[PDB]
Amino acid sequence: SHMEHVAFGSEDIENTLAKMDDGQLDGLAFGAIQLDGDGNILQYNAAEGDITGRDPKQVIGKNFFKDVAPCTDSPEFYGKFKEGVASGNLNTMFEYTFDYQMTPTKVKVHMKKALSGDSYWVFVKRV
Ligand SMILES: *C(=O)/C=C/c1ccc(O)c(Br)c1
Repeated sequence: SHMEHVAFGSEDIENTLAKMDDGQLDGLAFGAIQLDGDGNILQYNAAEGDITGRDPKQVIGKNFFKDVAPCTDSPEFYGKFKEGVASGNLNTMFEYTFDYQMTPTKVKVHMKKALSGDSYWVFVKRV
């Protein structure tokens, strides 16, 4: 096996992904980003890089909302993220279109608080 057998949207996804280093995150079928509470990128997997074109190694440390993903700097994406950061229970799923310096690509996004401190998952798959 060369993949992690975890489905997008699984109810306990934050528990299953707590064990995963960067290599294991690259075994997921869906894009996975981990952000801090300000939106800085802590982790970013291969599937996400294939969806978006960004280089998973280069995006670490950039700010998702200010730097790499201005199309998500909106109430419908960033607004939802920061509300869930504030409440401590982020868990929201919605479709969205990624269109900054790329062919517009419609995705399903699932944001969910991670078990580690100051850490929040953004999961992405195509629709
Ligand atoms: C809109 O600006 C979306 C940009 C975007 C979406 C998803 C990822 O992973 C990146 Br780095 C940028």
